[PDB]
Amino acid sequence: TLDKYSSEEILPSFEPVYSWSSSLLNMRLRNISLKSEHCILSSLDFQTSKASEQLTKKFIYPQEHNSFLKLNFQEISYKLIDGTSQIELDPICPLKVPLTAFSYDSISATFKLVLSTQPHRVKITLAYELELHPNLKLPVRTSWETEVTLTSLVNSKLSNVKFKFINSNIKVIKGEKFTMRLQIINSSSSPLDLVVYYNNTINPIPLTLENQYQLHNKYRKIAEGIILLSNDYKIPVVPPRETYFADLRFIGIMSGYYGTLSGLKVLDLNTNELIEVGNGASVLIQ
Amino acid sequence: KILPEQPQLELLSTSKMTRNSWMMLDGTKTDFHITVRNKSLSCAINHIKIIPMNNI
Repeated sequence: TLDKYSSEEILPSFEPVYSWSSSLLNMRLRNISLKSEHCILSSLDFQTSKASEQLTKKFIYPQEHNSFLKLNFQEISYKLIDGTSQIELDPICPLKVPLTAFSYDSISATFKLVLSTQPHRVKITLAYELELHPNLKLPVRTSWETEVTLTSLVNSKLSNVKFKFINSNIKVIKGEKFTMRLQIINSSSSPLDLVVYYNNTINPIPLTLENQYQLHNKYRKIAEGIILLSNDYKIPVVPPRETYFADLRFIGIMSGYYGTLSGLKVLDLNTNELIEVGNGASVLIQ
Repeated sequence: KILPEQPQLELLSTSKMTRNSWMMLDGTKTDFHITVRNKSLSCAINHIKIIPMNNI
């Protein structure tokens, strides 16, 4: 301290003691949803960029008329991450991980993961090396993180009822009668007397001749393709907060693919609704 | 107090159901499949117990 420092200084002599006065693998994610199976398909795609194209004839092989790279990949890893945790995710079909690649190549790996308001966090790692000269190799471990970001059930307008085919997709030989179990969910206030019917009449057309005849052929195939063996059925009662199965019976006469078949429409005898319940069907008769 | 990381289940879908609704003919016996996944990434479960308990 100041005392401990000034108590051992050297006083000036002859004076008083005191005084007073004074990048070649550009990659992309184009993930897409699939509400049918309830998944999201994330597909990475990495290709040799134009940088490699212009770099081929500069240092790699200037004197050769046409050269090409020897990109060898040792790891194409797709990983799902949340916080500190990470788990590898396998692809749909096999991908030989010690794969070779040359110039102007493009590769994709497709990954299926399950799908509201909880975006995922994914990481892609590409460990590879370009083989220049017979045995000289330079390793690269580029990687980066990102986030996975981007009908059969038919509802009734001006109501709360709900319709769904138990087996919305069925295939059967032509001329064999088949059965479809139409489920009805009713929870609004009260029962109903809805009646289901298939009309085998050609809807009048409203367009060039090509489009006009395409429309007529579509309507004809709809009209006289399938026949409902319980036409003008009376679904007896659907009490509130309860479900019911309408056991519909059909038989096909004209081979084709009746995806989202029209004509089958259910009439509600309370407000004259004409809901197109038949959109939840994918009949395929050979 | 701090506890370790825990998992979670999500209830993807049941096979022959529409938002957990069904009809029974009062005497017929049916069956269906329940699909779940452990959405956690760190650690897994080791003990499941299923105890159905209906309204009655």
